[PDB]
Amino acid sequence: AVQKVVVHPLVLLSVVDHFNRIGKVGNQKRVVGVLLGSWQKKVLDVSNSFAVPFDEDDKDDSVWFLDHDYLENMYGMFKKVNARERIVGWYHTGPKLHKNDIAINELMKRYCPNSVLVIIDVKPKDLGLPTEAYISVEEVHDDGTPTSKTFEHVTSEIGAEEAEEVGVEHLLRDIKDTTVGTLSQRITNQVHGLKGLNSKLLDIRSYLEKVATGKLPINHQIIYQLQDVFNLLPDVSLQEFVKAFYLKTNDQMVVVYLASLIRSVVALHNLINNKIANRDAEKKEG
Amino acid sequence: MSEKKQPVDEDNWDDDNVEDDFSNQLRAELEKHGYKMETS
Amino acid sequence: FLDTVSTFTSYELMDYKTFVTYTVYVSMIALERPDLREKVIKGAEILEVLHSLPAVRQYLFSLYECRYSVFFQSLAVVEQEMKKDWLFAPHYRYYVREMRIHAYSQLLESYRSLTLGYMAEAFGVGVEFIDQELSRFIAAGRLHCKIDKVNEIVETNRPDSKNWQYQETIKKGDLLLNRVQKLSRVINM
Amino acid sequence: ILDKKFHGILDQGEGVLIIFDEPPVDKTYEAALETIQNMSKVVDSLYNKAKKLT
Amino acid sequence: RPANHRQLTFEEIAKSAKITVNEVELLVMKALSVGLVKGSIDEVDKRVHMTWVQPRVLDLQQIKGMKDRLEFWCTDVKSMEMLVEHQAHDILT
Amino acid sequence: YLHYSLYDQAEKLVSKSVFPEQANNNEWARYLYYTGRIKAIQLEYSEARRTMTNALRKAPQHTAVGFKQTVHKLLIVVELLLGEIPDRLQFRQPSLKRSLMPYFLLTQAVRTGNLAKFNQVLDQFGEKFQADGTYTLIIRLRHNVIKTGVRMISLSYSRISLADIAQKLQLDSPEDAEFIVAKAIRDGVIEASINHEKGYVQSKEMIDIYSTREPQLAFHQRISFCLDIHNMSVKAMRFP
Amino acid sequence: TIRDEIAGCIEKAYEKILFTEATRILFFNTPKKMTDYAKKRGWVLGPNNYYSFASQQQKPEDTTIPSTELAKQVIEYARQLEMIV
Repeated sequence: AVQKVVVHPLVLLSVVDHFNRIGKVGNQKRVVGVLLGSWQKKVLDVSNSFAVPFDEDDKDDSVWFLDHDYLENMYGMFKKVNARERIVGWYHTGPKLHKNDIAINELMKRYCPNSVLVIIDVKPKDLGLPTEAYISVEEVHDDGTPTSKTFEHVTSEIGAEEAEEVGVEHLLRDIKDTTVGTLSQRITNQVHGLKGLNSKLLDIRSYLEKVATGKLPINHQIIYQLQDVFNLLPDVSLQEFVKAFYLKTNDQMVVVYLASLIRSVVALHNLINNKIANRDAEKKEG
Repeated sequence: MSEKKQPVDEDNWDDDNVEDDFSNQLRAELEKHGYKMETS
Repeated sequence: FLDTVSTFTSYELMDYKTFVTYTVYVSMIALERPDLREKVIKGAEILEVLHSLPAVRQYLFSLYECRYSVFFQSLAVVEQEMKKDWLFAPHYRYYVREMRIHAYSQLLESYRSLTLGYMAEAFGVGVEFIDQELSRFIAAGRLHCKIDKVNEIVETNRPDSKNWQYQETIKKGDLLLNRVQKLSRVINM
Repeated sequence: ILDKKFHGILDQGEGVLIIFDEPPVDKTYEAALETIQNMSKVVDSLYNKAKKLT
Repeated sequence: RPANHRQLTFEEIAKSAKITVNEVELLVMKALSVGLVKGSIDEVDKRVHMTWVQPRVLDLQQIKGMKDRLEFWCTDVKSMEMLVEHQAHDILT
Repeated sequence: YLHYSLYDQAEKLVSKSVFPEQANNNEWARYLYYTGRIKAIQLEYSEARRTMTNALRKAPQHTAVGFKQTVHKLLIVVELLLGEIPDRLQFRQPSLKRSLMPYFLLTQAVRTGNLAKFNQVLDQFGEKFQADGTYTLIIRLRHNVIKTGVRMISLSYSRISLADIAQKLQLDSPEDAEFIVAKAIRDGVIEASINHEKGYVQSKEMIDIYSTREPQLAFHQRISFCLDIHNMSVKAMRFP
Repeated sequence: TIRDEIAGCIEKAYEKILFTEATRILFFNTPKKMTDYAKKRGWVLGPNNYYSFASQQQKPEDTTIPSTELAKQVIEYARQLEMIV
């Protein structure tokens, strides 16, 4: 039951310079680190983290390395700089998961009410959202096995706390606040239309690979029960919103009445005082 | 501005606009409009 | 003529009761119905000098009531005087049908499925009287309604937020538009 | 109805009284009457126009 | 039936549901107590109206042939996105 | 081509190249007036009365004494031919009154439905009607009187009878009233049909026609016209 | 031009005619030419009776969708309000 946090990308620049470490230390390709913070509410904020020297065998992938020379005494350091910003979770790159993530979560779960494996994004080219959270879950099944622990999608965002723009919005030097309705909306049209419909191509990836070469969560319990929500309105010919078309006349009512009346006042606005300034400039320039 | 073909070419009168919206309508007549009572 | 405190009788008023006639003969048209009760119900300073004239009070309270054969009666009294009082003779023709339609508006504002029988109680034989009467009230740009012969429909209508209040802006600023546009076309050459 | 204590429509044909009302729309009223005042003001600027011309 | 006429008449109900006209109302008020379908059933035409339902368990042939809704959605909302953007193309700006 | 016989208006119909900067700002006004007289004499109500209207509101000033007046007498002949015109008196120069001694009674004959007066205004003022010289007015002005009648009475009553309006306007038979109502359906003013046994019109008015999506159809033209004039004021702001 | 304007103007917006209004407005009481009208314009020769069709107007609703075409209008309308100030 966790929705969203507030994210400072400052220690994500620490993810960046540990992404500089791993390019020049050795065989470790992926960035795996430990995410400090403090549960405040269902909304949350993070101020610091750190990056473990981590190795992971390709053979029997449950081979973690989280040193307590690097945990306990560095935890003493991070406790000495502040008592507030303690552990809240950890982080690794890619989007998916590796296998050992569950045990790496359960290692530092002994310190925290809910340790979180926010899977992080170092080379962002994605179609959906950035780094995203997972909470401790016990959902097991309707079958009744020993208790499931694979941490389920209990989401997150990139929230903005406070000032920091002394740095950030001086470091912009490029960007502009679009006075919304000035192709900002069609930036959104591009991103949400194309990136939700090739997210629908990820959905047809699910609904084709789980039909051809895909078993047990094939109709898990949330494929068909959500094909309901897909079956809000999937219909065949033109889907016949017969209520909603005169109701959309009732919609377009307000919009184009403000267009006619208000934009005729906009006509008055530009045109009358524009003629004043214009013709005064014109012949009083004589 | 006379440059065209044309060099050969409310006292009782704006009340006459509503009265020529009234000229085909009930001049005064006052008896007709008082004797439509008593024929029944 | 609202005030009525300082004009008892000067050397300019040979009959203040003619001022009472002048205030009733225009208050019956222009004054609204909350204004009607506000003037001749909430206050008496004209109502003494016209409680010496009870048929005037009777006609205004019948105007406040909607009974129409006494409108014929006392409006005929007022129209006898409207011929027989000056500053009215170039002007009386609008008055008759204007007071008639001033009653006919609230008459139709009563309801919709009306007839000429329930109105002929108030009109007498207002059957082909109302033919030319109400038809030329329709054709005089007035009296928004629909009327039928043998199905005998009546209609009360016009909610104000419909089309014309949406229309009047460009009604002004099309002639006004090309007016100021040609005024901004004298500037080039 | 004429004193606005009672908002609806009576009948004589089918004998069916029906009460309903919805008067206030300032989206229409306030906007369009202020445009009428705007047009009066533009007519008041028509003499700045007729003064700069002649 | 995915199609409309979701103001269904009571006729298929009283034929194939082995129920009567006086008991279709109980048939769907007991379903209001159940809570998987909550129709706004017509009672001037006696029509049993269809609102939202709890659909099925598995239609594996329609898990395969939902393309006529899924890929329908994908390419058609994609194409009409391209059409809205293509009519507002050169205000890219 | 106006002062003489009328053969080469097809030249404007085939070679319409008539669109300059419209520079002199009154040349274009009186130009639209003259071609409004053209489309008035070809055949038109709508487009001719709107270009007459645009030339009317595009009267430059009144700084030239009574020159709008005779030319306006010949301007609103088509509005007289509409039948929906009141008395036109707001234009009247008092020095034009002694010349509109026919024309005032002519628009009075437009407001009246009398037939003997419809031809007695002609019998009284045929010489000034020749001074107009445009008996296209009188070739359709009787038809205009019957269309004024049908517009008024068909806007008036829902289910009128053809006999009521017929023997209210002296038609004397059902079948020419049928041809009137039929050519009025053909001319498309009202729905009015016939309860066919011997005539006896069964009909209706038209309220609850439409009022919401139909304004916002025309509001595209409203505000697209407004933004056209925006950009024109921009290209006029370019001048200093 | 009497008869083909009858072919137009015989039921423009009429209820129905019968044999006798055909005999009045038309002439030549019954040839194979008014029969040719009844078998040439897409006509139902009712039982001593006439109708333009069973609905006379081909049932006008025009699409039952006035929304999305004016939504495309809103696209180019907002577009023309763009690029200008």
